Amino acid sequence: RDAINDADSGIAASIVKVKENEFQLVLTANSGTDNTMKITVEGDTKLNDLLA
Amino acid sequence: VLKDNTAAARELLVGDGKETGITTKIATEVKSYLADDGIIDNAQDNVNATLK
Repeated sequence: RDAINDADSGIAASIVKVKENEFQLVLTANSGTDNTMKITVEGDTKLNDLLA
Repeated sequence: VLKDNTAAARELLVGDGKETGITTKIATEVKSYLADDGIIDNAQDNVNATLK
């Protein structure tokens, strides 16, 4: 979340506390269909298969 | 800049706020001069002693 927010590029990450003892990453860009995102990872297939 | 890339300004000005950051450096730098038996302290003591 920190490494996303620091960039201050328009995409931001916030952590939501699901019930208790659980959390979920939440990402959002600015409004607009032109702001729709495509995302992937490099190096870590374990994480790519989770977040791509 | 404040509207767009705030986090970058935060990191540059204060960083972690312990040793990184311009203001953090200034803290120690000015405290060095202000410390007891500092540069100003020595100058004032020397003037006082001379007056004797």
